[PDB]
Amino acid sequence: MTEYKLVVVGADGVGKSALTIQLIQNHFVDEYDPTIEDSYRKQVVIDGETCLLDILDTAGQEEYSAMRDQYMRTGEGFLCVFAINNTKSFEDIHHYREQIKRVKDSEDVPMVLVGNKCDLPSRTVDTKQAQDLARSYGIPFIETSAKTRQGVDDAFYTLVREIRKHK
Ligand SMILES: Nc1nc2c(ncn2[C@@H]2O[C@H](COP(=O)(O)OP(=O)(O)CP(=O)(O)O)[C@@H](O)[C@H]2O)c(=O)[nH]1
Ligand SMILES: [Mg+2]
Repeated sequence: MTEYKLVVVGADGVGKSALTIQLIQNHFVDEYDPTIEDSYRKQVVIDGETCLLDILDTAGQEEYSAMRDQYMRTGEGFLCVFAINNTKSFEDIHHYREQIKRVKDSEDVPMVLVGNKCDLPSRTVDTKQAQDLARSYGIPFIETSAKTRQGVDDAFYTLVREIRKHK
């Protein structure tokens, strides 16, 4: 059975846990409970292949920033999440990407840029600007909503395809 080690990263509050819980449990968490580190092992069929997804839901709190090298070494693909209503979270993306590239000593690590909270009207990050950043990295970009489930399956399945396409 093919196993994929997915790691969800991004700033504190972007919706990493809500995205993961929506993918796995099909419901939206309204409450904000800061994550330390949670892991899920889930079986899914993607493109006719039975996949075992090992999903690591990480801490966005900068206080847990020394925990990152370990999961960056074991992780095969990274869901780099920002929120479309949080400009700082979009600027933090580059720091996450650089750190991943350094830990794995590679310019070609499977990644997907995710612009979450697309259900909200308070956008501060233009879709075109996010698309241009993803293009500069050579990675896919998808907008998602952990609330409506828009783009959620596509974001995780695209990351699996990036790990598989890189393999
Ligand atoms: N409207 C809307 N709210 C969202 C969405 N995703 C998450 N949220 C909300 O944002 C807040 C933080 O979500 P959460 O999933 O805990 O973010 P996180 O990135 O895991 C926080 P931490 O880094 O500390 O673990 C919660 O109030 C949650 O309901 C979304 O797509 N749309
Ligand atoms: Mg969380």
